[PDB]
Amino acid sequence: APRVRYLAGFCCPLGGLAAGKPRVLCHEAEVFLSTGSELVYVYDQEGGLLTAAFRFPDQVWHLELLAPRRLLYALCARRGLYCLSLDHPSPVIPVDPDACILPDAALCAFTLLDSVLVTLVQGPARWKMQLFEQPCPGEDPRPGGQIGEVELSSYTPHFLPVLCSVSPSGSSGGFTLEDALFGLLFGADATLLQSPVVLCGLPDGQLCCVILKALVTSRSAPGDPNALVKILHHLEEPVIFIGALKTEPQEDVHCDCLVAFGHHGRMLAIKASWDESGKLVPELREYCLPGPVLCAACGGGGRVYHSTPSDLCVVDLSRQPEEGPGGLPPMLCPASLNICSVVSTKLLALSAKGRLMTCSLDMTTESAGQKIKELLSGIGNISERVSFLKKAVDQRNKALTSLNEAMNVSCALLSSGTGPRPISCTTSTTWSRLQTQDVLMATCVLENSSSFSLDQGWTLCIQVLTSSCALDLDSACSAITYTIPVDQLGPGARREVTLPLGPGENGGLDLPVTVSCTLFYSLREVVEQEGVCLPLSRHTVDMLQCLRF
Amino acid sequence: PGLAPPHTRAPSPLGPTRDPVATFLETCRELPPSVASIKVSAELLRAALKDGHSGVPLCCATLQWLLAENAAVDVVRARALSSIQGVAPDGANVHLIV
Amino acid sequence: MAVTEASLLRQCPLLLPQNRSKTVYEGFISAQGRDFHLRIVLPEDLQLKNARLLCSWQLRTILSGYHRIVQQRMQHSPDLMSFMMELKMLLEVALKNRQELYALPPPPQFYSSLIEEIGTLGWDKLVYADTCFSTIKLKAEDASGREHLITLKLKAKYPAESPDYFVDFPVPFCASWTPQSSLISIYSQFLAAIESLKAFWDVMDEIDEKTWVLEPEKPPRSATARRIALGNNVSINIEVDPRHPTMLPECFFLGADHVVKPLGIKLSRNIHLWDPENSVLQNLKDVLEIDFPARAILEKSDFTMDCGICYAYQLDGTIPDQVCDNSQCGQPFHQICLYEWLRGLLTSRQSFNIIFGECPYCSKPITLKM
Amino acid sequence: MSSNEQERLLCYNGEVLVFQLSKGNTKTPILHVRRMVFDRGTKVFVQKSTGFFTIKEENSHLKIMCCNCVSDFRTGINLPYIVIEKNKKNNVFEYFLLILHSTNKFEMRLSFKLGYEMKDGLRVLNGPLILWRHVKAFFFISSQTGKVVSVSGNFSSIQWAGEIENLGMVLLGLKECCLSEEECTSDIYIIPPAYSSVVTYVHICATEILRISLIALTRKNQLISFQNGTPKNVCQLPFGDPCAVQLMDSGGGNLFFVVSFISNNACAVWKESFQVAAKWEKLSLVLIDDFIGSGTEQVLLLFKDSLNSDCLTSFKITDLGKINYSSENRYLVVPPLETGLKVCFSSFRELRQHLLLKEKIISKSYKALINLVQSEQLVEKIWYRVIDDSLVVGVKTTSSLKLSLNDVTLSLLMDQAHDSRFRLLKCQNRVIKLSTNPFKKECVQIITAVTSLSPLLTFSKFC
Amino acid sequence: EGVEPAPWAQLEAPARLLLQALQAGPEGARRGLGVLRALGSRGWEPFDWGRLLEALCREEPVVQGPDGRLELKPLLLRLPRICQRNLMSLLMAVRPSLPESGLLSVLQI
Ligand SMILES: [Zn+2]
Ligand SMILES: [Zn+2]
Repeated sequence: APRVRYLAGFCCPLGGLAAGKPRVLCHEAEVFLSTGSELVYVYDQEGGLLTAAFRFPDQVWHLELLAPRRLLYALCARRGLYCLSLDHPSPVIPVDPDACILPDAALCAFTLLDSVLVTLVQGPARWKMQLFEQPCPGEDPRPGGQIGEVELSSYTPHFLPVLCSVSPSGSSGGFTLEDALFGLLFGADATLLQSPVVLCGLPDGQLCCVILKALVTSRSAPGDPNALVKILHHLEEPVIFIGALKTEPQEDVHCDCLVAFGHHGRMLAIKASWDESGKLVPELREYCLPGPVLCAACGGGGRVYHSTPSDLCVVDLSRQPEEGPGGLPPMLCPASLNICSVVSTKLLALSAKGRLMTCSLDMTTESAGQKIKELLSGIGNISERVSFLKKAVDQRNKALTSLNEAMNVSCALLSSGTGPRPISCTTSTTWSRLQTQDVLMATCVLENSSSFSLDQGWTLCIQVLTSSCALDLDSACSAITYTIPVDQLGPGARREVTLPLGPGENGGLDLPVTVSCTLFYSLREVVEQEGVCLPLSRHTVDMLQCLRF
Repeated sequence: PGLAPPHTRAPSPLGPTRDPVATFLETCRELPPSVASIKVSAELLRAALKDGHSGVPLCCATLQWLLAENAAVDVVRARALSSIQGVAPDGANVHLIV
Repeated sequence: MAVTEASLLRQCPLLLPQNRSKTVYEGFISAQGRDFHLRIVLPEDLQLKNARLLCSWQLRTILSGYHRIVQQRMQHSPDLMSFMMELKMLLEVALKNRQELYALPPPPQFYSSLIEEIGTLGWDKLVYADTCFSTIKLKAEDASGREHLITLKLKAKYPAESPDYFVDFPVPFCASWTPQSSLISIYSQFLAAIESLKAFWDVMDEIDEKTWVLEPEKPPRSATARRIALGNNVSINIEVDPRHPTMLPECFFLGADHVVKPLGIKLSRNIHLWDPENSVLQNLKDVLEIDFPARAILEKSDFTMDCGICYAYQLDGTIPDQVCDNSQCGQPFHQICLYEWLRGLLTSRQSFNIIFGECPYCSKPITLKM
Repeated sequence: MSSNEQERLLCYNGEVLVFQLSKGNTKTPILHVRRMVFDRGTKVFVQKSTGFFTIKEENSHLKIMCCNCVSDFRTGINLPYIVIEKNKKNNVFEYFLLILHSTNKFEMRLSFKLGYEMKDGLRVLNGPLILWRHVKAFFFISSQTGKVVSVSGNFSSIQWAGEIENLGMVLLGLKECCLSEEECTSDIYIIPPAYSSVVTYVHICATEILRISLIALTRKNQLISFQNGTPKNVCQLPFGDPCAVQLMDSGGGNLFFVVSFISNNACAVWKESFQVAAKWEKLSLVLIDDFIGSGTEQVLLLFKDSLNSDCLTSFKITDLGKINYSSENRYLVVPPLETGLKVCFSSFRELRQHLLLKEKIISKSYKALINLVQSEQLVEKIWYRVIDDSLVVGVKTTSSLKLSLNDVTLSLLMDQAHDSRFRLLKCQNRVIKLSTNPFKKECVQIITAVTSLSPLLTFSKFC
Repeated sequence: EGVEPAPWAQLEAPARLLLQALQAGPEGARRGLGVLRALGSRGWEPFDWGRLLEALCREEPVVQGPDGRLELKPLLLRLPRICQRNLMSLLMAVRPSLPESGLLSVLQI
């Protein structure tokens, strides 16, 4: 019973495959794959050998499939939009540009509904949605002539945008919502015309919807953006997946729940309430999962398989409404990005090492003794790491306590105690004798009055400014400065430093001398580039201290 | 420093750690108290000692004479302890009893 | 310390004031080697009558239920320091109660040592182990061939402290635990205590075999009492002393006042003839000067037909009439006892002359019509 | 091992290939593939498929050497390769490359027919690209091209080889030099020429803009990281003479490095704490792949051929976690243990998250400290020079700071982490005004400090 | 506002019944013995005293004294005052078959 099988392998750049771009889709028994390269592959899933590969030019960015017409639409990056019959009369086959249809060459994303081919094309700064026919009878696979356009005025620019169809019940690759929700989000217009709706999440973050029936325009009738495109919610961060879920499960499933998903892991869920006033209300939830999210999908019954960079995790909304917090167990598979979920639950993924794999989720004698042995070895293995992490925690804890002391000292010094007595520093002038000449020395005493211990990370900086006036000619020393490490200090203790102030040249001292102490606290030492300084004090020597009689 | 007059909180010097060239050499290439004593006759030391002062007979004046050149002898003259503790010029501690 | 300048540092080290005016604290708060996230906000002034206090979902599930106390403390507490002292205490309590969900043993010592020790005992012994591995239960045999079980409950630190030993037998079991001791040690003490009480067991085994014991039905091994039936609709209950089983028991009589009296008289006359060298039965038979029935009725024992609240027949003319609607209970009651009981319970609701509630014994819907 | 009778092994997509030149009787030795997979019931390797390939001549001196998975450039499919050497004892050596397909069929790509036997770091790389040397001359033969090439540059060893992004194929042979293998010949933030003397094996990990983060390991049996030329987190290894490193992933957040040694032993170090979680002795082979089917890698260790005359027996498979396999009632205790494993694992995952939370709070409170005391750049930029035995540091100001109105000073502050002891440290400050082409017109005020060096080069270093 | 749940609410039902029984005044004690025999009679012939004697010490919070003062009372002091005096009476009556560690914790209270 191997829960994960490996099917085939692909060329992976160092540092892993790219997020966003690579995609996996599955037909009845085929699986179609793109890896963010010039290639698109087809795997017969019985024995996972590749039937056929398709070399396009330039980086397939998104795929879709039509089962009834048996076609495969793809988006080349800077070129347009290709089409391939799956019969398609080395196993590699390069595509001739005969297959190109609407080469718009600026189109960033596209999706499909029944008879329509909604696309979305980067112009200049403002991106613009378009909408095409697509001929229902099996003919030359054509777009047809453009029914409509719009301008997504809100968007002014790596991350491709995303599109989702949200048709209602009664009226297709997308998701069919239920009527109460449909009515909550898109209103009476959409309800009554029984119009599909298109949700575009853009790399900007905000996620805008546009009603299709409302989107018919012409050169005599241009589509008005401020009327026609509207904006559900402003996620701060780029958008990765939009879906819908059957919570309360108690193919055409009348979904009930709306899911959006940020890159950085703001999930957002919406559901219909009709609560508390006899009125329909919306249920917003901005959950916050961890991680950069890489891909997402939807599985039977409110489960949402997503893939952080660490592992393939999973979240359940299925059961007040949905969920107070989202709490989300891994399933012990690697960073799979590009996840797809067929229901029977048996999901298909591409491992960021670049592998294709089909994850299929769900006594005796003395051999029992071997089992015991294995489990005991296991627990011994893991315990030693749990050990390691506790010690780590102890260090970061130590840090916080230290930092705390710092913040308490800091706050005490800037406060006005009405008596400056967390830390004090007197200076005092004297006279000594060196070789022949009397020298003038400043003692700088540091005294701790308050309880707070200055442990490692603090350092005294004293600065001796010989005079305060700047001349035509810059002197050879406007000021000297000294700095000493203060270590542990402790409470009530005292440290002393003596400084020369006194004539090393000419026997000439001009007085006022200003001796200024300050303290610097360094974040790094306990573990923009920063610190803080704090103003202890400033003593002036005014000649009267330099007399000796 | 401990027996000193002021009894003021001075940091202990703890002279420099082995050599800043030693440090260089470690990085670039990576116990009982010792005692000595003498005895001497009280008769010799008496005719040899004081004549001078009060002089509690031997133990205190002997140490005063031993430290007559040290700057902190007058304190021991006052306090009369016949025994003392202090720090070195190089940083080690030294306790001298008589 | 007294003032909230060093005392707050010392008593909640991992609460860091963000703002210069110390108004917003953020960080962690400690309890039983576990740090919980916590973020606090005061007003412009130092009044807690209004303040914000947010927590991680870790901390709220654990302060589940006490929400109203904490909410109250926010309004009642004078200083922040005392509010934190109280909330750490409170948190300790909420953790110590639901100690089931919150723990982690030290595997390197624990799981291996316990399995080594169960191997030292012998795997013939062990009969049960809990998924949390906290409770285990072992078995032993008498020389007579009787099984006696022992439950231990183990802490996070097994070898360090004593494990709580629970055993059936009626004298208090005493187990000299050392830090050096292990399961073999306490098990040897248990076998010693078993062999001590052998005689009491022999007594009760002989009684339950050769006599219709009545109301310790399927009696435990703790049980000292044996309501023996004799003749018809009269019984003698008999309590035995474990240290001195063969010695004279406490015995007296329930049943018909006219039948029992001559029996009490005959007992009085023969009590000097008691002898603790024979058996209890072999002494009682010649003391009360009668024989017993060996299970005169096995099917229709005295099914207790008493109130199951007041334990009396004939409460004030009334009979046990109101019964349980249950095959497994079938317990009669009285109107009065069962009315005063149901009017008490919180679950019960009263229609006009009817009260619906739970049967005291089995907690099933029972109806009482006054 | 490399002989006719003797095998070589390989791991391809959660299974194990056994290539053997079986000298077969009518016939010359045949290349045989067994393809073997791990049952999980029976705790053995069972044969799931076979394949054979006849080499065309009754000529001796066939030899397996060099075999891994590569990625063919036509498709984008990894496949097993195998390099035969063919010697007719003519002083001519053929050197086939075979690539074996999903169908259990082989596909030659290169014949390549050299004259002298090769004896050096033979190393296959992505676009099936053989690459070897004799006397400090590197040669490579792509399968795309078909033609032999010499490397224009001149290198001693070829420490790393593989597709760095946007540079096609590449070599690191001298740690400055970083070739292309299209246009033969940035060396700025690769590991130092200081370490270049001891580095024996490298293995790049990730790339940004360039800037690569990279592990290495050395002759002193060390193991070191680098993030843009920043030797973080050195480790040390018990055993000697290291050959190679692989990487292993194993699960949620755990990374190991499996390090192999010449002495037929190997170790695993747990990233996040460059330590040793396990060491082994013995070992015909080591392989790293997901063997189990659990969706995390494991490591498979083969123990010496002393045991039996049969291969893939005497194995051991070990995540170094929950998964561990190898070659009187008791049942009631087990599910307590199984639950004990799962509580332990969950407790692990919660500690890690908890730890992250602690770091986030420490950062938050640094920034809070900084903002509590307190935009326009008051200072351009910093520079320092050493004159003889003095250090001078100076800083060039901007318009906003007017030395007419503000006396300014500067100070230097040593990291106390180095300075276990405390001297003072002194600095003299000059202001320097120079007028710029007075012959509006820019003055230049800069502000400078001077100090002794030799007091600060106690620890070979300082910050 | 003034609804109070019974403080024995959360215990194994048998203990709940015992403590419910003892509530009923001075003939409260006698009743207890009938309860213990009427649980010897049912499927769980032994009665797990060790758990009741743990649960009797477990603490919860109360607010007594001035208006605001948080205090921690074990169960034994929190359940109704005639239940206390008839509990301890029924433990006096059945002391021999009790584990001493628990008993002592109770006396400690
Ligand atoms: Zn009654
Ligand atoms: Zn009932």
